[PDB]
Amino acid sequence: SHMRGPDPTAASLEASAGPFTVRSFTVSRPSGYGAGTVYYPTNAGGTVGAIAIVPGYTARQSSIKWWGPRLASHGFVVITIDTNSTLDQPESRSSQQMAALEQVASLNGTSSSPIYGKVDTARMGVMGWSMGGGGSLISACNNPSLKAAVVQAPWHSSTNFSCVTVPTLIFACENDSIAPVNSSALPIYDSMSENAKQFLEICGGSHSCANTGNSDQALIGKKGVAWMKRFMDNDTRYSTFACENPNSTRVCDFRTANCS
Repeated sequence: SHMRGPDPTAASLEASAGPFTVRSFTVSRPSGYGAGTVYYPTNAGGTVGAIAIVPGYTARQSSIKWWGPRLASHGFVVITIDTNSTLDQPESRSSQQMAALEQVASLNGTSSSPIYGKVDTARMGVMGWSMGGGGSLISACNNPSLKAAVVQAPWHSSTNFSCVTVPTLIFACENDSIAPVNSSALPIYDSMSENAKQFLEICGGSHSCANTGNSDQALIGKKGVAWMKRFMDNDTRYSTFACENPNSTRVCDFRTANCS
C-alpha cells in the first residue's frame, strides 16, 4: 500500500521522465564503495523505496547513470555507484551495492542530507549491468527481503541462481559476446524457480545494449520502471506494464513466469 503518482500509461512510462521532479547530489564520503550519485524525487508525496545500481566490469557510473533520473522521476531514491576498482568481481560488487543502500539509509536519517526523511528503508531494490548484474543477483540471494531486481546482461561465473526469491527482470542483449544469451542470461533465468521473473532480449544488442545512450530507452525504461513500481511498491496498477509482452519489434525473445 505504497502508491505514488497516477495510474500509469504506456506513454507516461515511455517518456524520458515520469511525474516527479528529480534533483541529485554526489555522496561526499562514499562508505564501502567508490563513488555515488543520489537521484531523488522532490515531490513524490510520501517516502519511497531505494535502488542501488552497479556498473559492469571495467566500467564507471556513466554506463548505467541514465537509470538514475528515469527511475527517480517515478518515485524512488536511486544511487548509481562507481566500484572501488573497475576490476572488482561480482561478490565485491554485491557487498558494495549493499553498502550503497546502507549509506542511503544513513543519509535518510541525516538532517543535512537532501534525502532526509525521503526513504522507506524497508523497501529496497538492486540493479546492475554485467558483473554489477551478477552482483545484484548475489545481493538478492543473500538478502531475500529486497523487493525487486532489474539486471542487464548479467555476468557471473555460475548460472546457478536458484537462490533468487525476489521478483527479477533480466534484460539480455541478443548478440552479446561477453555474456552469450544461450550460455548466460537464459540459464540464469531458467535457474530461478521460486519467484516472479521475466526475460527480455533486445534485438541485435551487444553487451552494452541497455546502457546509457542506448537506442531503446523508451522500451527498456518503461519495463524497468514498471517492474520496480510493481514490486517495490506492491502497486498492481503496474501489473499491466510489468507482466506484458510489450509488442515490440525490438524484443527478440520474451518470457515471464509467476508475474501478477
